[PDB]
Amino acid sequence: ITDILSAEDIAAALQECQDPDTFEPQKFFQTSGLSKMSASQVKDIFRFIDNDQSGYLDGDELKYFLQKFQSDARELTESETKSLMDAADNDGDGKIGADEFQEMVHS
Ligand SMILES: [Ca+2]
Ligand SMILES: [Ca+2]
Ligand SMILES: [Ca+2]
Repeated sequence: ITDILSAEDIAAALQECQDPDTFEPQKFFQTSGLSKMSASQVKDIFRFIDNDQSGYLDGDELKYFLQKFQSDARELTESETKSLMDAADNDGDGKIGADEFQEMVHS
């Protein structure tokens, strides 16, 4: 992830949602620089988060979202993982597909 995002933008993004329930998908994506990157770049990042390679984000992949940016970051709270899911899901399957992630990140 550090090959596409600046280390320092990532540190700032984590610093901003350091307390529980301060995580806000749009804020994170702006601070970190994600929302400014190309589809293909956003896709690479997706591939890094999708730990089991199912092609979708769901379950524990959401609880460990930040841990993909920095391995010692905190765990998202249940409310925060719910928020991510609400933010992204567009087809009622309770998981985040590559398409859904692209749209989310880009707004
Ligand atoms: Ca997965
Ligand atoms: Ca650290
Ligand atoms: Ca979905």
